Amino acid sequence: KLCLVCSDEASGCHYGVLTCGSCKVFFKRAVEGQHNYLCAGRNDCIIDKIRRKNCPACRYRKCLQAGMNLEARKTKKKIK
Ligand SMILES: [Zn+2]
Ligand SMILES: [Zn+2]
Repeated sequence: KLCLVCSDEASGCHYGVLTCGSCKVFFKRAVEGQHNYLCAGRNDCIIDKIRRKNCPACRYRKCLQAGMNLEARKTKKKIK
């Protein structure tokens, strides 16, 4: 039911894991601009619906932690 990064209701399977549409596009836009996200804190920001925008670094590390990857979407559009 819930996005694995930010805990809002999931929308589907994107880049291998169950996510909302918002984290789908964050991650898409992150790997396309290869952004230098750094965390001003101690890498322990809460990532939830209200706070996810506060620290793209910490939200980025969560997608990785939850196992998103560009490898999944490439292969899934080739299988199709
Ligand atoms: Zn999310
Ligand atoms: Zn942070």
